[PDB]
Amino acid sequence: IEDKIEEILSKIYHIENEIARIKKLIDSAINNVNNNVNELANNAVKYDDASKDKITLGGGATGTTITNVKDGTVAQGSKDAVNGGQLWNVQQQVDQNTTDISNIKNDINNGTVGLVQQAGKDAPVTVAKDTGGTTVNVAGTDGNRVVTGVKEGAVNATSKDAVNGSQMKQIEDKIEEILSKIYHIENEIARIKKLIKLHHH
Amino acid sequence: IEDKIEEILSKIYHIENEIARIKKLIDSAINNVNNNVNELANNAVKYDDASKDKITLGGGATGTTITNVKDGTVAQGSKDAVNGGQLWNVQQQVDQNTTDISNIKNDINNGTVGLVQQAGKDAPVTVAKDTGGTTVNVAGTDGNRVVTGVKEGAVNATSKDAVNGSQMKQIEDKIEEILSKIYHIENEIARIKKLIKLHHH
Amino acid sequence: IEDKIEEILSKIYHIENEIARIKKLIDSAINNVNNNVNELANNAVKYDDASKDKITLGGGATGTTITNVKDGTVAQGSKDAVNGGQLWNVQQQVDQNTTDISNIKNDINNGTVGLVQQAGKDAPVTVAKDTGGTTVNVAGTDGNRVVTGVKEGAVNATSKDAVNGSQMKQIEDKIEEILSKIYHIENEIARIKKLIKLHHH
Ligand SMILES: [Cl-]
Ligand code: NI
Repeated sequence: IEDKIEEILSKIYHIENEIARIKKLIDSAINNVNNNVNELANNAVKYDDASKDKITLGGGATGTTITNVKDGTVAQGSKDAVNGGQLWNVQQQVDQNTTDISNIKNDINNGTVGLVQQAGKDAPVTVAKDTGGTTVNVAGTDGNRVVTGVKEGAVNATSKDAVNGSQMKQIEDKIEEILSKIYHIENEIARIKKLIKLHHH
Repeated sequence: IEDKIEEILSKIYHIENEIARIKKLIDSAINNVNNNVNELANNAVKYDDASKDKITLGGGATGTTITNVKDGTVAQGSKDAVNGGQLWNVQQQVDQNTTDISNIKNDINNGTVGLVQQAGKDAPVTVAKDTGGTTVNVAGTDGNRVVTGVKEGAVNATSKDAVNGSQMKQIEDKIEEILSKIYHIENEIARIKKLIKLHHH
Repeated sequence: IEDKIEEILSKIYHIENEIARIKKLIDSAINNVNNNVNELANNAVKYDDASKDKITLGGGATGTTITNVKDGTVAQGSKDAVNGGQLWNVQQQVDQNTTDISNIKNDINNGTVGLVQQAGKDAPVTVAKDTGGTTVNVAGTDGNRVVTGVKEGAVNATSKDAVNGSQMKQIEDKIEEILSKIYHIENEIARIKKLIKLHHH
């Protein structure tokens, strides 16, 4: 019976040791799971709330980049996120459209496109050169039109210049000058009549 | 021999105390870690499967909004997501080009841009008015064109109106009235010459 | 007291069974959080580091598609992600602009919009046919202009064709011919007067 009691104290002795062992083991198991759960929680991306209708990214003022996004189907009503390489595809066409539009306007203003054209501000204004046809027609719905601002053109045998009202007035003058001379001539004729009548010898 | 029993019992009492403490540490430590994990599990954004090739946002048929997204690099083949700021910039440009286009068509119609213009319905037509040069040329690949539809231009000393065919004709109808005049006097003169070769008195 | 011994042997056997139970408890509780975490670990989407400046999706080289994205706000400074449907809409507009730009250029180079038109390669070039007025004006900043390349207009009392300098020449050539007759005529008249002077019957 000395041996029964002795046995018991040994058992207790070992139990005490085991309890201390377990204590440290539990302390460190628990602290492990915590650190891991904690870091996951500190790196995981999260829905704002239970509805999951919004994710407000966690980078702060400068915000957060999302990279390695596969190109999203670009179709009517697609719910896929689009990347910068897809936005760039569009930015190229738009920038082209912007250019083609500027190039048109700075081509109409400086008159290098259209039927009526002029290469430089001091240049011959040309009307439908590259095309053919025999006729230019200036009439409109109010009727025919006067063509003004017309500087007089060369008057020779090969001239294609158009002529103006001053050049017409000049002609008109000659005519009246000549009708006058002719009238004088007729007078001069009447006189020769009377002289052949009235003379004697 | 007798005291040993008593001493064993106090040892048991403190052993039993410690087992209680441990059981109580464990329950609270694990309950705590299990909650943080639960919250984490419900709220975290996830990949659909182990390929990580897809994220189907959990917001139901309405979808999820992702925000505080940083400006993805807008470059060829970029894989950064792009936000609404960046799409808005393109959209303005598109509205810019769209509204550029519409107005270019309207004005070409309205005759308020280019070399030839006309403010309104009964406004005068102008040709190259804000530019220089001293020549308008209507020759095409078929050669010189007849310019027509021209209203009769004023005839006087400073008239810069072109002359039409109704006018040139008139001038000619005066020349044929002069040639008539000369024909008459040519005959009168011939008749005078006979009278004078014959008279005696 | 022998009853007391076995009673103590017994409670010690239970303490030992209970330390065991506790070692079982902790292992299965800890493994349980471990699995639940490792699963979270492998499918949660992750921030790259603690700044949360970047999420590099785990899809590998080909990438991750993000789907079920709700239309983001489109407005200056918006940090909402945007989806394929949205890019599609902008893409549609760009396409329409692209076509209209090219359609416009082609219409200019064909002579079919504006006031100066020509519905056919060998056709009547028309000026402001559809609108009205009575004025075409070709005067720039260098003053008035010489309209050239003008083919010989028709000459009759209803013609509305502009006449060129070569046709003016005809007028001024008849004119001289008139004067030459008038000159020879005047001389004949003087010859007649001097004849009436010296004639002795
Ligand atoms: Cl565009
Ligand atoms: Ni006589």
